[PDB]
Amino acid sequence: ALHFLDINATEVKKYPTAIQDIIINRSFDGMIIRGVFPRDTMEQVARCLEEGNDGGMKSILNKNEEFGTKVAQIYGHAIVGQSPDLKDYFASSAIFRQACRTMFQGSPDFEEQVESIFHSLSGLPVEIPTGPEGQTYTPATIRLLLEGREIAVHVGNDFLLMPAANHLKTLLDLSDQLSYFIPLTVPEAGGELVVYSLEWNPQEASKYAQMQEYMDDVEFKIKSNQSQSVAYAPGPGDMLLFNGGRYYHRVSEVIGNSPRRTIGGFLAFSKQRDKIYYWS
Ligand SMILES: [C-]#[N+][C@@H]1[C@@H]2c3c([nH]c4ccccc34)C(C)(C)[C@H]2CC[C@@]1(C)CC
Ligand SMILES: O=C(O)CCC(=O)C(=O)O
Ligand SMILES: [Cl-]
Ligand SMILES: [Fe+2]
Repeated sequence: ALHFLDINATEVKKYPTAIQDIIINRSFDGMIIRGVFPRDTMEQVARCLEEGNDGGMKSILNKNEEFGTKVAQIYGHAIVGQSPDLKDYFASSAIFRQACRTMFQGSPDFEEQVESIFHSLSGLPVEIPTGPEGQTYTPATIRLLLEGREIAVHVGNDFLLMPAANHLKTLLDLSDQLSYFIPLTVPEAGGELVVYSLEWNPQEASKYAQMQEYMDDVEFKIKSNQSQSVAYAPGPGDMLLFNGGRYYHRVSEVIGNSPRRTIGGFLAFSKQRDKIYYWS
């Protein structure tokens, strides 16, 4: 039901309004972009993490043990669930950027390459957002899914309703936010991005007595009947760029000894629509 383009990284400049067309015009819902990073680069970065020679990335690993099976471990603080002051977020974000820059060894640089893609798909300048007093946001977090683990169903636009987003809302236009991620390592089986046709609907959610009741309905609505879905398994160095702000989605259980490792985040238009911000 959902329409995705499947293109190679070298063809991106032939789609100079792809981000506009996904968010504003809504003519299609996502993109696989093949070979944004070389496989050598992906394996180099995977080894750094595995070895511990990771530019200090393991010093900002959040295991999320208090939460259950339905959640990845995350290198760097994800903005989702943070307090609106973002002090811990800004500290870990500064560490992430430096550590990630070192691991990629400018071959190519993660930030430069990801920004190159987003520029090519929009014709606009691209920036990592900056805090109230100049503090850097993080462009991405690295998500680690071990065997048996998954990422529970969720929708991206709920972020706008969180305290964490109070600063970003001053900078962002309130159109849909996209999700992006590149696998560093893929598992033997499972760990697929499942995108459903069930859409974000805060109007419906407020009619319930609380969000607890609304997500319980959404969960039973999605498993498994009244919603079409599509699954994706990008390879190492492929970007999956899609409207996760609008569409409910999840990552299926990882099967096998090899963990799923992705580097990713989100993007959206600036208030003025003359710029793209990306972050995690
Ligand atoms: C995993 N993960 C992220 C989100 C996340 C969730 N629950 C968490 C609990 C504690 C820390 C993070 C999360 C949900 C299921 C909303 C996850 C959505 C996607 C993330 C990888 C990043 C925003
Ligand atoms: O696999 C990942 O890194 C995140 C998947 C996801 O929920 C998203 O891209 O929004
Ligand atoms: Cl999302
Ligand atoms: Fe998501």
